[PDB]
Amino acid sequence: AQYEDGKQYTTLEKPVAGAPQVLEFFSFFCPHCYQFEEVLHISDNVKKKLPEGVKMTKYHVNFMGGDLGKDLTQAWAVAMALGVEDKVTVPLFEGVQKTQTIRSASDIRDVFINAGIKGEEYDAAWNSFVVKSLVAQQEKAAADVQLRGVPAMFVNGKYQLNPQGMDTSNMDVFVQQYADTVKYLSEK
Repeated sequence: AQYEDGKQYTTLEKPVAGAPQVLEFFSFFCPHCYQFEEVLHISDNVKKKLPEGVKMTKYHVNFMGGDLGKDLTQAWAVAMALGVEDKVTVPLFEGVQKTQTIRSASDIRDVFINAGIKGEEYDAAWNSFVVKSLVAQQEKAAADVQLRGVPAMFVNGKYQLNPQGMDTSNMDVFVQQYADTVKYLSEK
């Protein structure tokens, strides 16, 4: 066939029930994640080709960057709760990987302040049980799917994107192949 298990995707031996329709995992420490976000705009291009009625989920992971890695997972919970993902995603990536000015939780906090979230608002979120359970969700979803690497995308708790099996000659062609694969798996 044109799409084949083990080629553009793999199938989970142990499917996950009730899983988000389109579930994406990343880390602000993850180099290809930086590319996916800033150069390729993967999430964006997938959304553009998803049918609708389909919701898209993106979670941060703990297994990169030790202590700061966990702080970043809590900060992404804060971002999700306040709905400011699209204001902090780029400066977090650049702060961690480009300028390397993010070295502590306080530095993560500065990124939100500069994006215009108020201190009071951020610290209240940070400390909220609503964020606590939001951190729990991120961990549970990753734990559910045997996650040892990012970037990662899972469709319908059953399929996992396999970007290694797509052409990289051309970044535009890579993205469309990637998005079309998500669409295909979506309709499966």
